[PDB]
Amino acid sequence: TENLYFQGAMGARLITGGTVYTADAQESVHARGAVLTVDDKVVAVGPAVEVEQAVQALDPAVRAELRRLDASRMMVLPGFVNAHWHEMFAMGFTMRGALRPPSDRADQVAFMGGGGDMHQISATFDRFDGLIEAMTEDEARAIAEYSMWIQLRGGVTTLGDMGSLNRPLAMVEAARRLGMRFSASTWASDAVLAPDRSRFLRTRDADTVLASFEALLGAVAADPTGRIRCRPNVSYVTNMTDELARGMAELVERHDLPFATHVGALRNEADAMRAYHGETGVRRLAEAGLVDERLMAGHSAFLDDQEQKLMLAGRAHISHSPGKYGPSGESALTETGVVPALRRAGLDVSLSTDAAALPGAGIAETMRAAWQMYNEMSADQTEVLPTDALAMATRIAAKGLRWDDAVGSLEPGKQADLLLVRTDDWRYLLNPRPLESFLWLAGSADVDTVIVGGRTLVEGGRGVEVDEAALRDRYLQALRGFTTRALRVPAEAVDPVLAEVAR
Amino acid sequence: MGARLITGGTVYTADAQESVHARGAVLTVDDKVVAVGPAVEVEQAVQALDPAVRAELRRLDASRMMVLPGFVNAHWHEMFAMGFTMRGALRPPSDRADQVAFMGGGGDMHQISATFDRFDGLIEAMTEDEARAIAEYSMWIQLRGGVTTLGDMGSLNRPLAMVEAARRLGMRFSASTWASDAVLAPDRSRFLRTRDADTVLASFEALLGAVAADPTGRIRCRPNVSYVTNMTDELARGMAELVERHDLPFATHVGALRNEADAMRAYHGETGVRRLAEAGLVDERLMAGHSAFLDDQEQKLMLAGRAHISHSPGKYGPSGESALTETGVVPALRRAGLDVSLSTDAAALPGAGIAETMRAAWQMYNEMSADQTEVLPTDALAMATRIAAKGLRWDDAVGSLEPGKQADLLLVRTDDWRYLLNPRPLESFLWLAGSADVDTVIVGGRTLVEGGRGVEVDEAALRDRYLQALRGFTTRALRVPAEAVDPVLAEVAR
Ligand SMILES: O=C(O)c1cccc(O)c1
Ligand SMILES: O=C(O)c1cccc(O)c1
Ligand SMILES: [Mg+2]
Ligand SMILES: [Zn+2]
Ligand SMILES: [Zn+2]
Ligand SMILES: [Zn+2]
Ligand SMILES: [Zn+2]
Repeated sequence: TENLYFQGAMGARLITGGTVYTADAQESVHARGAVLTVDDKVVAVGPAVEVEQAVQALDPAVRAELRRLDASRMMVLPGFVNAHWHEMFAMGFTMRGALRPPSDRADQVAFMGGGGDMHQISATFDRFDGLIEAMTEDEARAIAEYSMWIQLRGGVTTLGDMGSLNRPLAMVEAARRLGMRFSASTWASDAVLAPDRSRFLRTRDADTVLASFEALLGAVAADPTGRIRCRPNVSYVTNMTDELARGMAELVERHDLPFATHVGALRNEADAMRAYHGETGVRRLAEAGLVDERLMAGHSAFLDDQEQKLMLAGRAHISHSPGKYGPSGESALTETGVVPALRRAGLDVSLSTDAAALPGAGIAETMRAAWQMYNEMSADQTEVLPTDALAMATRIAAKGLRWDDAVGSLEPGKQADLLLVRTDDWRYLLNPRPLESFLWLAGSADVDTVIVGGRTLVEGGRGVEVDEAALRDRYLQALRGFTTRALRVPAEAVDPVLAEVAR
Repeated sequence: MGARLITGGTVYTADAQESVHARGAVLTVDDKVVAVGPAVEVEQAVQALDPAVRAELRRLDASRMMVLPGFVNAHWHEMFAMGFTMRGALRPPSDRADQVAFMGGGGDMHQISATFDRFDGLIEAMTEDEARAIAEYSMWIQLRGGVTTLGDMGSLNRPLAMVEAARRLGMRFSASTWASDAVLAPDRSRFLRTRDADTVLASFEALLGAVAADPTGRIRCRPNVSYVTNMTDELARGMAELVERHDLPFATHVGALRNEADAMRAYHGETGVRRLAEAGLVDERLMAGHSAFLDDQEQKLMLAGRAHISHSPGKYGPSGESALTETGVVPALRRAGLDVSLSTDAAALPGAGIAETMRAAWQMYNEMSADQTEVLPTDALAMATRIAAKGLRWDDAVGSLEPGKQADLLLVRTDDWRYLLNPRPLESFLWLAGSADVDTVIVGGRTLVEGGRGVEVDEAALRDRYLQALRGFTTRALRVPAEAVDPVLAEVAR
């Protein structure tokens, strides 16, 4: 039941006097604009005077309880839709993480760097099911809630799981407790690329993987909040049998779902796919019937001309993460230039954070990265306008997630999912485009207020219902158990680091 | 300033080994660093102080902070006088009708050349009071973001106004003068000489004379050429003679744009780095802004001369510049061991600061090479501190936390969610922090910023004087109607 998490109706709210970015079809921006919300929905958005006319249509009772929020020193955005994310905070001690020396001077190219260590990546992904099984229900819920809180704190109101090292129902429960929206998934890996083998090794039955997703779908079918959906994913096309691909196509058609995977992510992927599967990623997905309007492809940069045409013909979707490629040693923007090229050719392309095991670039940081990096590559300050970067992190992401019915833009009849950012400091002075100043000089921590379905979850940069110190301390205790027991890191290395945390 | 001990934080030195000290310390005495390293080494230096100096020691527990060297932003322009007209305050809030212009699309070489040659007239039109108010606010914004040493590479402001602003603010400043003696006009097949080289050089020599006597150690000067398009051979040779005679650094912009080389061949008969080399300017004194559109011979001239490149990857995309990826030359020359630093460049409203530029280099150089080790976070810091200081010829006194160097340092708080469990707070800073997260700024042992607020600076007062000055200059010199300016000023969130 929804009342376990939150109680009460939100009534009418008028948020007025700020610059309002709608991310509607026309990318509408309203200086001295306003948003009127009633309960969970936007009723009116536009110039303040026009929206005051909508306020005049409210009855004596709704008017008497109207909450007026003076946003005159603020910018209003739609809530961010981060459709390509992974819960990986259980790996905080080992994944580019807490045990590294403070000096970075001895760092090496590994994992996704240097074109990608395809055997290591494939083997690591196939080990997720065993580690998820090893995680306790208590550990999963504590780690999920803190990890997803960090997304919400940065203005993510709708979050999409594209394959997590956590228990699916733990992440669903965390989303319910936090008040945010969540597209849940399950871990899907049924093949590994092993150095001593001439084809992929099947590591589990496709039907097992599919049944796991069907169990999640069953669990959240009934959900009455409107905040929980699900979307099946394949971890990575290296770890995907033809039986899993065909099974996913059947499942998505039968249940009318979106679909997500990672493909064309790495320079070294194509040769490994040919060696172990006989065919590259997009062509394997296309053979299974998965290159269509339902597909959100993560990264999707290492595509040849034929694979680019398959994506365009299918009206598929790419989620791109340009804020985080460099620190991973990925080259999914500039080495091929394919994602900006497919966007110019009319493919839907959104911006996402991807994830790792400690806080990294959020949606705000990713919007800045796209604005800088796409425009520099083309010598064109108009290729990604700031309002395009916002659309890519809101409406366009919602379209790829098949949630644009309800979220991603401030328009009448959509969910009242909004951010407020303060614009009264030196960064914003004299700029009629506060979103541009935000991309120059602000980020996740400058999100002031986060509203989901008309409910304030963050205000003044602080959780309203979230107990921030308590969520952190439960996450750290859970991480201690999982790290010492499942990852076999000695307590001697873990406990003094947790003791030195600044509380 | 007496003695200050800053102890318990993670200390990034940007010394020659890029040393990082977890739970490290810095001891300063008066204007200088005396000890930096592990707490035990630094406590030995505390016990070596004059007893009266130790009795008055200012102890700062930085255990919830990160300590950095002060940022050295060696390629900057004061352009805040153009806030109403230059990608500025009069634009519509919607960006949908924006066009490729100015430096975008390979560069409008005629417009760029003509615009640069108009700077002298607009500087002359600016009052001394307007210049001082605009400079002090503009330079405050750099200081607020952790810039302790700022380098002028050609400003739309009065040089002595910017020197006075630096003196008032307490920061370090390498002052320059505007130098443009040629224009590339569409109705001509050769450059047009607009001023005499000896007069342009005399303007710089007058500034050098004005700051020669400065007793603070905080004011230096460096001659620049605006842009090689606007540079005669006589100006270039005269600059080489001047910097040899006075033992100065030299700066210009060269190889900045796709369309530059063809315009340089058409109007001057030779490309920029080759023209600088002929004049004797491609040597260890040169800081070249952008310097990406270089052929193999020009790359070899830069390496042979041990010249320096200042790169601004935080701001190329919004300008429509392509000085990172279109040629890849600057990362390649850096891998080859050329000194390459990071700078903010300019514009007329706040844009990417040094912190933002460090993040940009870390993301963008590493993505281009599929190598998370090409620019480590500590490299991005060195590029914005020690290496920048070396290019500015100020590494004698600034750019790193080492005994004998100036006590110029930053404190950044690390006690929030962004930093949790990271043994590398600089990495969390590059992921999720920026200019506004600079908490404390110390120059020569003096605290100028603390808790993100000016100590002697009245930020609201500097702002209000800048806005008044901008109103006068915009209405009078830029001829923008009061009807367009006053409503924008009326809307300011005071
Ligand atoms: O975002 C990912 O999970 C991913 C998966 C495979 C390759 C890669 O570079 C990234
Ligand atoms: O940084 C500059 O002043 C500059 C000058 C010329 C070309 C360009 O792209 C930039
Ligand atoms: Mg409250
Ligand atoms: Zn991913
Ligand atoms: Zn409409
Ligand atoms: Zn410049
Ligand atoms: Zn390479």
